[PDB]
Amino acid sequence: PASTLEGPSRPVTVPLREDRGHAVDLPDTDPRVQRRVTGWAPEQIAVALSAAPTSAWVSWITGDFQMGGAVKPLDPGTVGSVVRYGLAADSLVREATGDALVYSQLYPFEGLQNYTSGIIHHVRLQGLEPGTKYYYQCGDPSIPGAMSAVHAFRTMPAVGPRSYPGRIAVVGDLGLTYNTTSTVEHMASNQPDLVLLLGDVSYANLYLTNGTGTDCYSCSFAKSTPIHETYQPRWDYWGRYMEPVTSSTPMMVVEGNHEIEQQIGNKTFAAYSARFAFPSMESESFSPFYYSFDAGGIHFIMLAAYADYSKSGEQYRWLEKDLAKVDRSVTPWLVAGWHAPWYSTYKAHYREAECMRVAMEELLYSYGLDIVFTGHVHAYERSNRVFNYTLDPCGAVHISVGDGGNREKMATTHADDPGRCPEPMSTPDAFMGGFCAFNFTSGPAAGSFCWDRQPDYSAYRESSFGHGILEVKNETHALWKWHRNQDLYQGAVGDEIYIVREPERCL
Ligand SMILES: *[C@@H]1O[C@H](CO)[C@@H](O[C@@H]2O[C@H](CO)[C@@H](O)[C@H](O)[C@H]2NC(C)=O)[C@H](O)[C@H]1NC(C)=O
Ligand SMILES: *[C@@H]1O[C@H](CO)[C@@H](O)[C@H](O)[C@H]1NC(C)=O
Ligand SMILES: *[C@@H]1O[C@H](CO)[C@@H](O)[C@H](O)[C@H]1NC(C)=O
Ligand SMILES: *[C@@H]1O[C@H](CO)[C@@H](O)[C@H](O)[C@H]1NC(C)=O
Ligand SMILES: *[C@@H]1O[C@H](CO)[C@@H](O)[C@H](O)[C@H]1NC(C)=O
Ligand SMILES: *[C@@H]1O[C@H](CO)[C@@H](O)[C@H](O)[C@H]1NC(C)=O
Ligand SMILES: *[C@@H]1O[C@H](CO)[C@@H](O)[C@H](O)[C@H]1NC(C)=O
Ligand SMILES: [Fe+3]
Repeated sequence: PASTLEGPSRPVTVPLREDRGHAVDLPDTDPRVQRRVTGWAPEQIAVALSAAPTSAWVSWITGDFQMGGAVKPLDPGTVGSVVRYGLAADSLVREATGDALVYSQLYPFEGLQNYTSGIIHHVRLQGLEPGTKYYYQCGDPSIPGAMSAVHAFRTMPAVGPRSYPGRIAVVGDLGLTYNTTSTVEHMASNQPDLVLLLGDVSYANLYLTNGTGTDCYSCSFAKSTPIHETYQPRWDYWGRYMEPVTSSTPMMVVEGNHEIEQQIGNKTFAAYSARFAFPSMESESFSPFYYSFDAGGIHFIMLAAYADYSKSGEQYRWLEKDLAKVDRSVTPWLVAGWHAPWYSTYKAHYREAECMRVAMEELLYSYGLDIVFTGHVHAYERSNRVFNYTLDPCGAVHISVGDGGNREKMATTHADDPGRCPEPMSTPDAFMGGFCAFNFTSGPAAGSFCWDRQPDYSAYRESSFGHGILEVKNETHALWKWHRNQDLYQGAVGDEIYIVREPERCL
């Protein structure tokens, strides 16, 4: 395996396999997505980190959702939010209480169906030892049968330059197909201590409110529907399917474009904002869309490609303050995640997030950002160290893992493929607006919008589904491994790199 200490590697493109169709969504008859509890018993149980290893969130839903007809939102105050926890399964002597809420998905158009959720609960457990296994039960102890089985998770290790989570899984754009189950099975077999999910979770917005789905909403329904519809039960199916993972392994989610889910009154992000726990208060972002947290000696920043990222905005000011608080002798690694890649070389979404790069890249570079993880593009790509489109030994490694297995088409065409360079005005993200993607003025592609071969800042690209694992070893070395779904033999690795940071050179 190469090391970033060797400098940039000559670009590699893996030849395409013959297309075998789109991934197939799990049906609503799959036992893993059906309601397996009754009454107010907890379902969709999920653990999330707090800003520091000494606290964590436990979340769950009680009660079935309502889809269609005259939905009647539940009163969240009718079911309590209690977690009992402890260091042994038979001694759950600690107790925490939390908050409950519901959300709805409402469309004021004739023929469209409305949805309202079960009661969602979020409870923060305080006073946890780092690096330690906690057993817990959640629910409402005053309702017979309304407590979960005993589950367990391990807190992140203590913050320090020699203290790291063993394995961090990174995925994006999962959806809920049979290929998603392959990604999640591969990931779970690698026993990660933490899962990062870089947006585009359930793909509920590939469905009409009446349950009909498509591989491409724009292709199918963009002209024949009054709004970009969703089928919200796909979120519940996803949460139920994922429970064996999320109830035992902390999972940190950040939003992608498929979470927009616009509804009545121009309300957006309702499901995303309600369903997951985020360390928004603890990291002082006060937003579900971006936040930070420490996991051992790693300071993680989750940024919002779909909230104002301009230099004059709230997110940028929060980011400046967050970075200024980082002590690189305590957390040597600075790692970021967000939905939209800045250096993807696929035709799909080429240069789409350029305005976010122009806004934020220099700030992150000035603080020595080590690694960036993104999703969005349905393929795998790893960059050489790069800053402002220039190979740079102090630039971040950008890795894109939006290849989680959702039913939309794989990204296969490259912008540098003959005749495939998109027209510049077609590239910017419409939801966020702006145009920042000008033709290059230096380097091999000077005067053009694209290269005519794989750009030298792209180390490796492959159109396969999969997931990655980050193994930070010490304050200067981390091992990254990406695994393709179609390889199932023990120890298979699709791409790997030793990432070596040089603080005396770059900070
Ligand atoms: C930091 O971690 C790296 C990777 O585990 C260590 O590098 C290894 O050190 C051993 C002993 O010298 C070698 O056999 C391996 O070949 C090294 N791997 C690589 C990629 O270089 C490194 O020693 C550690 N640095 C510390 C603990 O200060
Ligand atoms: C769905 O909710 C909206 C907003 O309350 C309402 O206008 C609409 O009539 C509802 N549709 C149905 C079928 O109840
Ligand atoms: C998705 O899963 C199906 C069925 O297991 C498989 O045939 C197909 O090759 C997978 N798609 C990719 C891109 O791996
Ligand atoms: C849902 O509505 C669309 C048209 O809006 C229709 O083509 C589709 O067949 C419907 N699906 C069901 C299950 O009714
Ligand atoms: C509608 O919602 C989105 C997301 O908040 C926002 O960007 C947009 O400006 C809003 N449009 C109007 C007319 O308010
Ligand atoms: C990035 O490169 C362009 C073109 O060379 C330059 O004008 C711009 O100032 C650079 N941005 C930063 C933050 O250096
Ligand atoms: C930018 O490059 C494209 C080809 O990639 C070319 O068609 C276009 O005319 C160029 N625009 C400018 C202002 O140079
Ligand atoms: Fe996306």
